[PDB]
Amino acid sequence: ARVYEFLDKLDVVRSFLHARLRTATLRHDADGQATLLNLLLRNYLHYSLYDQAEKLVSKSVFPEQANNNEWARYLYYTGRIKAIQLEYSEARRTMTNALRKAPQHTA
Amino acid sequence: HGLKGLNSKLLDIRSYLEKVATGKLPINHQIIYQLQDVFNLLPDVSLQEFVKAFYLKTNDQMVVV
Amino acid sequence: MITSAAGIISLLDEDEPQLKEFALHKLNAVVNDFWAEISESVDKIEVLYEDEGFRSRQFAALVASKVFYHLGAFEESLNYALGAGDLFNVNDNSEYVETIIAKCIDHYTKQCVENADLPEGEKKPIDQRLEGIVNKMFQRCLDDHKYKQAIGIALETRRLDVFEKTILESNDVPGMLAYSLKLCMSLMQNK
Amino acid sequence: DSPEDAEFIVAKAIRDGVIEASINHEKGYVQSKEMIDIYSTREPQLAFHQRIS
Amino acid sequence: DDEFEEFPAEDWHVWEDNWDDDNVEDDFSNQLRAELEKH
Amino acid sequence: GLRQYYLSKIEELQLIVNDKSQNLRRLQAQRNE
Amino acid sequence: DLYSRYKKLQQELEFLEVQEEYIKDEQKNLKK
Amino acid sequence: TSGAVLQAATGMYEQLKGEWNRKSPNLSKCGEELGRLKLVLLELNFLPTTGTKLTKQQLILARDILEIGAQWSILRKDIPSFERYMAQLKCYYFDYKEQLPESAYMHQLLGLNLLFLLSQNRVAEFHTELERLPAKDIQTNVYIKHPVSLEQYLMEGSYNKVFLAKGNIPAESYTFFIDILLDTIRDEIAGCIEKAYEKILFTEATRILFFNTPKKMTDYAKKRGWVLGPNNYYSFASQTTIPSTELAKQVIEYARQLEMI
Repeated sequence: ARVYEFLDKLDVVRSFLHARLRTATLRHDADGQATLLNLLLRNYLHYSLYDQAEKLVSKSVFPEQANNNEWARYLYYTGRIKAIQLEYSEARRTMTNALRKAPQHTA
Repeated sequence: HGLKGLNSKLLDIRSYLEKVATGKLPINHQIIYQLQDVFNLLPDVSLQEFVKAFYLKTNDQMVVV
Repeated sequence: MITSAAGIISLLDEDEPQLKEFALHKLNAVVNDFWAEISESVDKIEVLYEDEGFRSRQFAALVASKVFYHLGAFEESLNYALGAGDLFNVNDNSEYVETIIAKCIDHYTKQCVENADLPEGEKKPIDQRLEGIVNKMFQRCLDDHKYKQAIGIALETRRLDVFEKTILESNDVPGMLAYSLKLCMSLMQNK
Repeated sequence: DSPEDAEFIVAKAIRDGVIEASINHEKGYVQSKEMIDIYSTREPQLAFHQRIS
Repeated sequence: DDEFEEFPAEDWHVWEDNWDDDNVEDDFSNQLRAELEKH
Repeated sequence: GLRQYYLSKIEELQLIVNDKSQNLRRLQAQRNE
Repeated sequence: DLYSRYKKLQQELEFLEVQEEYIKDEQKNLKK
Repeated sequence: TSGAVLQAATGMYEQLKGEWNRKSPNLSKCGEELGRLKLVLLELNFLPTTGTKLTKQQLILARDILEIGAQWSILRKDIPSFERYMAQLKCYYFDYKEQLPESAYMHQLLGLNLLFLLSQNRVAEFHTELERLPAKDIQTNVYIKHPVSLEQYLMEGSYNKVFLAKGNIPAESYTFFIDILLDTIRDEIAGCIEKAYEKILFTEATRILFFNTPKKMTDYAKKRGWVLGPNNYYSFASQTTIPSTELAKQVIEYARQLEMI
């Protein structure tokens, strides 16, 4: 996904990344599911498809057994989505949690 | 358990009042005096001053909690 | 690339069955990425499916089943996959169809065990198309020599006839019978 | 901008509950409430409840 | 652990931290001098 | 297809037994203490 | 072999139901 | 077949395009022609599903006809048809970046969609779509500035400037979606008046509610209900109970969370 980000075309990965998220959701692999959801949300944010990301977050369940960094990224993306959708309390809580869960020596 | 006991006592009094009203038991004036004294002793918890005192002490306890 | 299914979903209700068919074909095309929008707008494709006048019932059922699959319900998804009749392909060896048949056989096994436990009068009249799909998959297992797996599903589903058929048409009757007896003694709990 | 806009903004705030005041249009001013003592209400209980939980 | 390279980065008081010292305003000496002068 | 069916449910059950085993080891440690 | 993983199914049930509540009531009675 | 259907669609387009651009009182003839021409446009691939690489008159036919259909829905005051047309137009405008030269009407019609969303009071969707517009388009283009500014005024309570938007109307087609918004804003202003204004008179309440006739004032007062101003003043000044049950539930929750140790 980073390679395609530098390519400047993430919509091309959209299909494959999303189908592989479906595969990783059918096969219970929390790390893969979480990372794929985070990358999809990043792509949606980059193309400003906040409504698409809103449905994806609403109808997708993030794995609770994900590492602190995937949790931080997912919480940041969800918080931005909520802020745009005018859910400010949810934005605050998710974003504060993202800041707290992000690594404190880098990033 | 205390709520259950209070309910039991109230049910006993209610049954006695049923019996007296229907006619099985004669009017007992001492008992009626006691009952109306109790019902008058029942407090009011919407006086706008008892409410303020209750909230003040509730907060004074929740701070310690 | 396509950034929203809103236009196609709007086409799904136009009063013109031709427009509805075109939009529903495009929905089948793009569901793998936009199941969330069709997820939000399932109700209209639902009523489209229940409307028997519209002559694309099986295809609409397939599309709605794909959507519910992507949601993860796996119950309405299975219902609409079966409602698709014969349109859905079992030999297209895709993850969608593989998981749909997995959920189908799980549901069939659960209903069959409940039915066997119940009395001999009335069970929960079983869907003959469910039975047909499970029998198709039985036939696939018989063709591809996986007699162990066939016997396993037969015991799971309480399909005594299918178990007998597979052991009879097996390539080693003594070995299959030994497998059957050993597993039956080791695991079968229901008297 | 013009004081009529401030009128409508203040009235909308009072409606929304941002402010508890009342507008006297005849004399054209805004009179606020007495700021009921919060500690004598349930708000401290709610804050302490969040913190305790 | 992760460097979080997804996002770019821009090149880069033990007392109670309050948001009141931030006010943009001339020194109280200047304010008082102006008030007295116009008084 | 049915091989994939089995392996899928088998892996589900492997995950279930693994997490239940961590849980049971914690409970056993508590009980032993 | 795969219906042997069904044996693993019944093994999972054995761990789950039999032993969890066992330890729960065991530690309750141990507190007593 | 493809060429024949494309040419027929082009002819029907040019016909409707001339009819709409030149003749002012275009009516249900356009509705029926649009129905037929959408039936035609089911071919020509309509909305490409990606990978088509058409580089084809799809642009002209689909974009122009769907735009004219959106304006037709506006002229007919037909909210569902406008919604369908504008969803299709969103798909065409935003999806197919590159391979398309953009349409000058795009910003105007997007602003009209924002007005529609504001009128129907779907603020979340309003802001979500507004985020799609590029930065400078949101900041400078009048067609995108008027909707956002109108929402800003509505949120602030600047109902005077909201009303003056009725005169602003950068595009005359905005009137339809703005009238309903004005009526809803009359209701909102009346709610503000209800909560505030311990007492209010009539001659000035007329300007406050932006009405121009005492008969309208009396009808609106009858709506909901007022005291009619016995002294010419609408005196709608009609402004304990410990939550013991809820508090006991909370305290029992504290006890249970403490004792499950």
